[PDB]
Amino acid sequence: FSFICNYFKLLKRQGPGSPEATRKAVSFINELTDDAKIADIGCGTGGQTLFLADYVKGQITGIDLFPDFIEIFNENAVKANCADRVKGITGSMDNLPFQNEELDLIWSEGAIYNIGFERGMNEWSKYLKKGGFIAVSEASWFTSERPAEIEDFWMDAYPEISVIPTCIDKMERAGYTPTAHFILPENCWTEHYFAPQDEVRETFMKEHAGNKTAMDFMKGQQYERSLYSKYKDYYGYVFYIGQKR
Repeated sequence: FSFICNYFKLLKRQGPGSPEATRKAVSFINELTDDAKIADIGCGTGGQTLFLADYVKGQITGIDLFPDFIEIFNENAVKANCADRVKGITGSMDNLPFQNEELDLIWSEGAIYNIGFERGMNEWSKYLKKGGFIAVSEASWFTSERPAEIEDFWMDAYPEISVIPTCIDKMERAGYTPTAHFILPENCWTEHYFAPQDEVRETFMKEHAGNKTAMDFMKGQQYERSLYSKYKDYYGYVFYIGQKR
């Protein structure tokens, strides 16, 4: 749980996605002013955060469990002349540091740990203002049944994975207007998630030859890719955008 996160500090992103993907998500929320308070829960290194900051106005707060990630986050915000509005702090997903009706937007791209789609939608809602938006990319099914292999893997990493209708149904239950939903372009995995893991893949080996667990980790990593190229028609990330009623 430690060493994992340490290897990810090297990548510019800890999960599928893309500028365009984060951009098409914002195209469904209402314009915000510099006064708007925004929150990216599970921001990680802030890869998507800066993409977001580029398309909206307001003050953004990044929140992640892993401090090393936040350390880089603020460093990236500074290197990007915007650490005045975009700030990062450690905290937990199930105990957010906010107040009722304080936020205008709740962003989260399934990065760094999780607490169940259903659970998040309800708990995070009391922080969002009325008419405020919630946008989150979540792994889901694209059909009513898939082969066993992909079925099992997911049912062992994140069992609350489900068909899109259920996700959309949980939203309305949580008090959201299902504004929009859309599947992240296949490129969000290959180019923007797997590819990056390549540069490092080489020197990672030399750097971690003998280490036994380091190797089991890689196989695990190379197992997602070979799992995606094989079943990408049965699953993937889906961006959900809903307005609090």
